[PDB]
Amino acid sequence: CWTTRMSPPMQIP
Amino acid sequence: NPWTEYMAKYDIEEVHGSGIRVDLGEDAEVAGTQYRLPSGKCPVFGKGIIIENSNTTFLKPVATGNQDLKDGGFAFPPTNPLISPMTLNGMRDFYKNNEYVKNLDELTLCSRHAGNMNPDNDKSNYKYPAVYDYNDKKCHILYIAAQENNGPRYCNSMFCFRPAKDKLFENYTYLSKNVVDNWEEVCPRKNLENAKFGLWVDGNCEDIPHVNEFSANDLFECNKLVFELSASDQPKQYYEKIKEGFKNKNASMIKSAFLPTGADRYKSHGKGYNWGNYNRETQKCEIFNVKPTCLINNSSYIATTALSHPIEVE
Ligand SMILES: *SCC1=CC(C)(C)N(O)C1(C)C
Repeated sequence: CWTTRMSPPMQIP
Repeated sequence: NPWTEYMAKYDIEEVHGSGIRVDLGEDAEVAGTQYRLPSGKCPVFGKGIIIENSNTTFLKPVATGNQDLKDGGFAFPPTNPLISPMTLNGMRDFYKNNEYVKNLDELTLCSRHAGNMNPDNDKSNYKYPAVYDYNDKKCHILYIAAQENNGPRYCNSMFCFRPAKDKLFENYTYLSKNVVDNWEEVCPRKNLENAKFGLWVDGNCEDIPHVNEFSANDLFECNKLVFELSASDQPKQYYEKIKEGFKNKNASMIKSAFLPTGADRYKSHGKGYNWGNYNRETQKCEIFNVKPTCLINNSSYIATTALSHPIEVE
C-alpha cells in the first residue's frame, strides 16, 4: 500500500 | 544570562514545538482528506501507548485481514520487502547509498524511515510516526498515529488506549516525522542530578515561584506525572451532548483511530506542564508550566522534563 519517497522509488504494496 | 545556551534545550515550546503527552501538532492530506499527525521536533524518551482491556501491546501490527481493530496494535503490518520493524543495522543497509540518511543517529533515522512510506501511492506530506526500541535496536513504524482514546462514553468493541511512561516503555522512544537530526544537542534526554530548575533574574537563579506539588516515590514516578500533565494536542476529556448521542460507536472508533482533521484550537504548540523539579528527599514532584532559564545547585533535587528519559541522570 505504500510507495517510498526517497530514490529509488519503490512499491511496498 | 550565562545560562542561555545551556538552557535552550529546556525551552520546549521552541525546541519541540508540539504536544508531548499527545502530539498531533500538524495536519496532512492522504488522498485529499486531512488527518492529524505528530509533529514534535524532539524524541519523547520512555513514551508508549497502553491499550486498555486488551492483552495486546501497541507495537503489535495494526489489525488486518479478519482481525478486529481493538485486538491489534498500532504498528505497520508486515510487508514484502519487510520494512517495519527494522533494526538499526537493517535501516543503515537499506539506505547505504544515501549519504543523507545512512549515518543519521538511530532516532532520526527511524523517523526518516517511517517518513519514507507514502500512503498516497499516486502523489502527500503524511508521514507516520515511529517508535525506536533501544532494547532490540528496532524501529517500528506506527500505522496508527492516534495516542489517546479513553473517554467515559465508550471506554466494548471500542479500541481504548492512552499514552504513558511506564517501566515497560522505558526503552521506547516516540518519534514524530519532524524529529530533528541534532536532537542530542537541542533536546532534553538526561535528568539533571543535584540540580533544580529556576528562573534567572538580575544575575541570580531564583526558584520557580509557583509550582504544583505531586507526591512521587522516585524520579520515574515524577517523570511519569510530568508527562501526564505535559503539553497535549487533544483534550483529556472530550446540546452538543444531545447531538453526540446520534453518533455510532464503531464510526467513532474509526475517527478516533485515524484522526480525520474534520481543530487547531486543540494544538498546544508545546505549551504545558512540561517540567518538574523532583525533590528526592521530600518525594515531591514540583511541576510547572513556564520554561526554566537557569539551574540551582541542590543535592536534594533532580530536574526532569516530560521529554526526558525517566531514569538516566547526568
Ligand atoms: S492499499 C490500502 C491502504 C492504503 C493506505 C492509504 C496506506 N491505507 O492506509 C490502507 C492500508 C488502508
